[PDB]
Amino acid sequence: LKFQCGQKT
Amino acid sequence: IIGGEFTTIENQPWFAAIYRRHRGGSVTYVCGGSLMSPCWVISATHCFIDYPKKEDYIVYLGRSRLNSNTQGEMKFEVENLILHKDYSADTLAHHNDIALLKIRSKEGRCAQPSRTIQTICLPSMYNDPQFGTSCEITGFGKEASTDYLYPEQLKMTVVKLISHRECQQPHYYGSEVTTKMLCAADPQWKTDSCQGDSGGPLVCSLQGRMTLTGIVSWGRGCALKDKPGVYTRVSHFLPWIRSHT
Ligand SMILES: NC(=[NH2+])c1ccc2[nH]c(-c3ccccc3O)nc2c1
Repeated sequence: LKFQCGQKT
Repeated sequence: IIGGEFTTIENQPWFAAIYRRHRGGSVTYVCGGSLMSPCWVISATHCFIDYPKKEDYIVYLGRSRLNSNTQGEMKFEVENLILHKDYSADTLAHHNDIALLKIRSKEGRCAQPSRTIQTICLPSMYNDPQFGTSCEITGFGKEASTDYLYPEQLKMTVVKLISHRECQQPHYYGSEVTTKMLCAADPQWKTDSCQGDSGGPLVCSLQGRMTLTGIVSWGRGCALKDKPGVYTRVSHFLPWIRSHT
């Protein structure tokens, strides 16, 4: 839904 | 990348592939880049310097292969191409080698999040990892300096950050490297970035986040002893970035 910089999983 | 493993974009969901069109029918790869926000990708000015015609570059997100599609990929046009004023090249180094690309899709939207598209985090003003940190670089560049084609599968590798003191030793790069640059090499000079890897990310972890620490910029040879790869030091450009985003 929205981005979370750095999160791959 | 010399050395490394082959990977898929799920492992670098912020990696962007920039290509150039030759209306003759072909599109060629230019350089790599990283997604900062929904609509902005950052790369390196020397990738665009010789042909700054935005209208001819295409950017893809969620791509694991170089010339074949990957499902989930997004394609965008470059709405804005911002190169750095004060960019310079000498016999080796590139100064102020960072570029911003504003993207827009044919529908008028920016990147959307998925399991193959994520943004990378930026560092805080002049906040870097300490030399010794192991970081990863990724890209579609050469696998050997003598190759004349790029791999078809994305690759990744780990390199360690070295200090400026070490990198400016006369037998390394002397004063060609400045404090707005970072050097990273493999202890055994076995893996490194190379031609075709320009613009892509050097990701390290900072404060608990995977941060875009550097931008693949230049190097003498690839995986050569005492010839580290040099990256632009993103932490020293934070204001410049802010002034345009
Ligand atoms: N050895 C390295 N760490 C390195 C990294 C990126 C490079 N990019 C290039 C390059 C060469 C010719 C034209 C464009 C490029 O990005 N050489 C490169 C060398």
